[PDB]
Amino acid sequence: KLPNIVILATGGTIAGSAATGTQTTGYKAGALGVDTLINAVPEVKKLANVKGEQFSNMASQNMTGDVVLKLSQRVNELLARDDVDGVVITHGTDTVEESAYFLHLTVKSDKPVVFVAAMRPATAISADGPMNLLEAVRVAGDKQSRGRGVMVVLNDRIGSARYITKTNASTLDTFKANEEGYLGVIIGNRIYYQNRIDKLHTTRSVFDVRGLTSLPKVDILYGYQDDPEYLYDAAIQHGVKGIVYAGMGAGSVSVRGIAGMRKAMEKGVVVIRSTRTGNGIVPPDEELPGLVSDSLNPAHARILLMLALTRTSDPKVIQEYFHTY
Amino acid sequence: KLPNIVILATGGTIAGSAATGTQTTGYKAGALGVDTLINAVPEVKKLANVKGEQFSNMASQNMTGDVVLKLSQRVNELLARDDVDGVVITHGTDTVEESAYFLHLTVKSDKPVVFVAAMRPATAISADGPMNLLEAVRVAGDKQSRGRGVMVVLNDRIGSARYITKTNASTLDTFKANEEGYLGVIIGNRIYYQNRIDKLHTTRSVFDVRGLTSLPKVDILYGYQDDPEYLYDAAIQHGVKGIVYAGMGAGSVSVRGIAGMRKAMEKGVVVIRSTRTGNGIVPPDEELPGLVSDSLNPAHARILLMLALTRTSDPKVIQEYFHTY
Amino acid sequence: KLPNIVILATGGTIAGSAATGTQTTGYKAGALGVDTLINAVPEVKKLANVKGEQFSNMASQNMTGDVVLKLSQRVNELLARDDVDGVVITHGTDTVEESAYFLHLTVKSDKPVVFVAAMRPATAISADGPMNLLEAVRVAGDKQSRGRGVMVVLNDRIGSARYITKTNASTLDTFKANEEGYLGVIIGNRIYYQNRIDKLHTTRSVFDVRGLTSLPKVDILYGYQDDPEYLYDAAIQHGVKGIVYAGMGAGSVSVRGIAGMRKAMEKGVVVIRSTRTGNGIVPPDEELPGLVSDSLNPAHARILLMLALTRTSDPKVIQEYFHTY
Amino acid sequence: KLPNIVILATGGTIAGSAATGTQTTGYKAGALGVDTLINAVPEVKKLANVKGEQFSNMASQNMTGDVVLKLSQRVNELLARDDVDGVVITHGTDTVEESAYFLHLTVKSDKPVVFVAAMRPATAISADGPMNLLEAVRVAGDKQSRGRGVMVVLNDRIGSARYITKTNASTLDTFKANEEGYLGVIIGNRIYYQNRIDKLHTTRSVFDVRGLTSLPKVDILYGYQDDPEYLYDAAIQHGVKGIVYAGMGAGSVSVRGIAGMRKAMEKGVVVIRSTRTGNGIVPPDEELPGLVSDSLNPAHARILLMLALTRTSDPKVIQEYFHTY
Ligand SMILES: N[C@@H](CC(=O)O)C(=O)O
Ligand SMILES: N[C@@H](CC(=O)O)C(=O)O
Ligand SMILES: N[C@@H](CC(=O)O)C(=O)O
Ligand SMILES: N[C@@H](CC(=O)O)C(=O)O
Repeated sequence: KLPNIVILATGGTIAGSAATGTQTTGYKAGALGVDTLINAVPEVKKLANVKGEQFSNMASQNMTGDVVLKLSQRVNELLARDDVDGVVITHGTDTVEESAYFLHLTVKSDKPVVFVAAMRPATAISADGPMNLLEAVRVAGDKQSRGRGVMVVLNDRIGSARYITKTNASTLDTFKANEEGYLGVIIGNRIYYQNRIDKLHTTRSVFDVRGLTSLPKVDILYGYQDDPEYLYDAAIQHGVKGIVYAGMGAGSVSVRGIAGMRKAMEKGVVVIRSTRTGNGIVPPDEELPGLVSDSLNPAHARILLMLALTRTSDPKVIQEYFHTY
Repeated sequence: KLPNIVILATGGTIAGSAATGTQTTGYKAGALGVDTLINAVPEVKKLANVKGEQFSNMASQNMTGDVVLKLSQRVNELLARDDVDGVVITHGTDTVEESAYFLHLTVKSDKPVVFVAAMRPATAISADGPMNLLEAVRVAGDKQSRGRGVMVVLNDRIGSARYITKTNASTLDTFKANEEGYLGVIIGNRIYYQNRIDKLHTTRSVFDVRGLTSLPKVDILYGYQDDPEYLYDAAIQHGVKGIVYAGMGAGSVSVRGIAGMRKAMEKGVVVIRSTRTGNGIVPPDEELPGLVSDSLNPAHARILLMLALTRTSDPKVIQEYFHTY
Repeated sequence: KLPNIVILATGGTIAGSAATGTQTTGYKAGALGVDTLINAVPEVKKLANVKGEQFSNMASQNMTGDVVLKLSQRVNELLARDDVDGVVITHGTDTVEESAYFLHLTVKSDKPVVFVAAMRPATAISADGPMNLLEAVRVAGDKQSRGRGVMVVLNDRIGSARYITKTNASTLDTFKANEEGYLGVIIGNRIYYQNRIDKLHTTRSVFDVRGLTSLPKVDILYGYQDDPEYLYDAAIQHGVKGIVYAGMGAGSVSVRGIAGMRKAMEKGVVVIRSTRTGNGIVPPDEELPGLVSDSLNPAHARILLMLALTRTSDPKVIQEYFHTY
Repeated sequence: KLPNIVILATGGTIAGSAATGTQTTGYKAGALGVDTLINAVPEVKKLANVKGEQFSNMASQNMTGDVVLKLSQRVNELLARDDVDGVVITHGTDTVEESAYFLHLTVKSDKPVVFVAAMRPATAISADGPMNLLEAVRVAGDKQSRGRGVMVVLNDRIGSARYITKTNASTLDTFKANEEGYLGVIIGNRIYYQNRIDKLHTTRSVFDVRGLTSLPKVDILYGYQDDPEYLYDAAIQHGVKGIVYAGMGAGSVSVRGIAGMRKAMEKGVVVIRSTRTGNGIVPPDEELPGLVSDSLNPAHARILLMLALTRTSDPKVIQEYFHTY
């Protein structure tokens, strides 16, 4: 027996199709159907019995928490089946780290869930999607891949959903985790596992969203010279339950940001101080408002905070989640 | 014999002083005076005739465009003097890239301007500031350092103001330019120059702010799943002239972001699409609203846009500035 | 209350002492005694009951396998004691990755073994050794540090012995593992664990060298354009049991290298093909002579091969060790 | 209208051809002819009038200094012609940095010379060579590419021959210059120049090898724990004129290495201390034997030393070359 893998498609440049091979604008991300991706790499059938299912077909900049919630619920159904050994999810690069991390916290199975994406459309010269998809299927079907949390596979690398991020606007090697590295790499049709993440996920995670149809509102505000108080006022006004702050340095806040945060907290908004820098630890500091994001970047921090707020409003518990998830 | 260097102090953790050597919260950034920094490294007097001038003493997260404008005007006065060979500017790490890039565009001299900072306070065990300051002074006093644009010096590295960024919340090696590298390095008391930036700066820059007392209002908004339209409404409402968008991937915009941007542009707000990723090129795309940031990250892009708006409101000219500065 | 930590000193720039603070040549690495290091950071005594033991005092470029063997044997004696909770080993940066990886494979305890080093001498301005030592002691005394394999601590980072390497000749942030990241980081006097290495080590390792008094001879030969066959001849002639080849690219071998390798193997020399590149996988290739190093760089590969050859001469078993250690 | 570009083919995995699309051993590097590469990307004809010339067809691990000398001589002939605007050289990845740097020092023209390579064979799924070639042709034909020294183009990046190196055995993104960055990047069919190298090359280089038919013999020896003296004896015995030492840390030498080096120097062998670390400066140290490689890695250092020895045996002049080329 080959493993049985479902390829659950959501869209992205991996399913993008353009007029010529050199073209990288004007084409639609999420134009091609899941079977077209599979038929472009017939080699996948030597690795697994694959079945394509079209979940959606959108550019990932339009992916929304309400859709991601349904994606999570669907993956959980699929993995509950005896005839499904793993799932590969095709997705746009722009917000794959948000969807992936969401599933990392909410999927109740040790079976592999592997997000895969492409920086060049399927019609491009030296398109990356075909090899990226092959590698994702190899990963999803290996018995050694079980219990590792949700994975993001591109460019011969296996990244943990919790650490991996799109570090570059436009390159093929954009997905990196500068301080945490890759869980593994795929070279010469062989998987080499290097690390296991030392964080809670999947079957050891408290978060369960089955039955939910929507999520708490969380917005992200940037920190910079002359950052304005009025954006905190606007967020509070629009009923946010959480604000993630993409702070200067180690979550440092200006006098204007401190004023906005204190206002937010008066209204019961939970504030998380993250960093705009790209990497590293925002340490605890009792003198400043809000909780701290540990090493979660702003986009990951929003996902965790949303999920946390489905369960609790207790700052002590939420802070512990940030240190452990 | 020796070069004459002014050390112009603005604050920062480099001037921070705590109760113990292991302490890194509760202490005040910008507590120590410039002469206390100089007297902690008397070795600097073998490199240069140094003179300390206290420009300000704040944490850099509170640095503002109006103050940076005065800093630029002061540096231009200093460099106009025959008895000043270069300037070293002590500053906080959190927004040094913004202040540095501002001076990179507005300083009308080939004499060296070198920003220097520290991630650990002056009282810390293995504090970095002493050696960082020594290196900055060596750089500022070398004849080979002339004509290179504004520099940021920490941890044995010389970064261009246009490329360097704080990449990590909390580490000593935080300042990197992943795609562009360092202008040079300082090893064994010797400067090794590697690159010259291929962009316009200082004496070849069209931007001149002498006589200005304030700058156009420019805000930065983040891109993420479920990003809200109402933050664009708030910005427009508060009279911004420019919005920098810290976009998903290559400046990709959601349907909500597109609606906010189109509204902004109807009111004459100039929109620049940058990236939240940390690195790389946002390419032109005539199908999407706004201009593109080229390789300027959101913080640098705000600075350039502010300065551009002091000279023009022509999108074609502003776009050209983003490709040349 | 506090853990009991032995600080076992071997030398290195961490123990180096120069005539001035800016000096970085002419000084002797491994000049200062272990108690002088401890007394320079009295803060260590709030973290642990420390005891210094002078094992040696040499520059690490002179460290030899016979000495490393004794170091391993000693650490195993120390860790067998009820009154020792962990060991910190002060060492030179140049070959710390070789000594650390040796201990990683031979130390029969889950108690922490933490190597520490410094790129600047103890007398330098902004010397890194004091903070590095303090961090190493924090790591060695934490209960959470147990069972993680041997660690190398510098510059706020905790590297696994198996992955970490000196990547730069002269910088403070030199120790990195580009593909595998750090096991953890130490920020704000707090340890943040990120990864557990997915390889065999310490208490799950087959390698045991207690009672040995010497090791098999293994040399390292470089791969490059016009590489010569006569260096393989010289190695065979001097009785090597193993050759690690620091190959072009993915362990690629010239016609001359193939000839040298075939000669070596005819004499029963075990050949491992590694890479000079710095990073990544050398994949299996039945067409080429020798075994492959997986992701072990040449220095690590020499250590593993030496240890392997104390137990077996079976190529199949040795190759498996390279994929699992 | 279009620039005239010669594509001069030497072999490599870019010209490699395998039995299936997933295969990466058993195939021959340098199997396909230059016209087959060109015809696989007919899009190149919109960028340039291209002409293929087959210089050789070998795996680059077999490239030799005598062949590289001919390659340089041929490129100089081509660039002397009015009907040649630039040259793209197809080559294997394993030693492209050595051949590229050789040309960087010996090519007497400001016209672009661009080396290009591929990590996956031409028959692979998601092969990189087609896009890499197209980018190389774009770079070679752009007027803005003149006067930049020799370039290595892969994966959307333009590296200087002096800084770029294969950092990873097996990945597509392997070519990096960690401290010096890229000269530029190619994104969205547009070239973005970031840096100019601050070193002597091409038209400003003293090295001229036209008329030479062979080069001085230079070998490379590795530095590691227990490194043997007898390899220096072997090298001396075989008539080397130079030895490059791939040293521990900053060119640090063991007692055994010092003895070998002193022996070599007595026989008039020039010794250059480089580093095995991958990056950074080997600083001067008059106490230790030999000259220092500045930031040249061992493979580059061999190239420069060979060329230096064609002109001089004066240590002072050779050392100055290492600081300026
Ligand atoms: N805009 C695309 C970008 C990509 O997939 O590369 C997406 O995220 O759907
Ligand atoms: N908040 C401090 C951080 C530092 O300087 O390291 C500042 O930017 O002033
Ligand atoms: N030569 C020194 C270098 C250092 O420790 O930084 C050593 O390895 O002992
Ligand atoms: N063996 C090949 C490797 C490659 O081109 O990727 C070469 O250097 O010729």
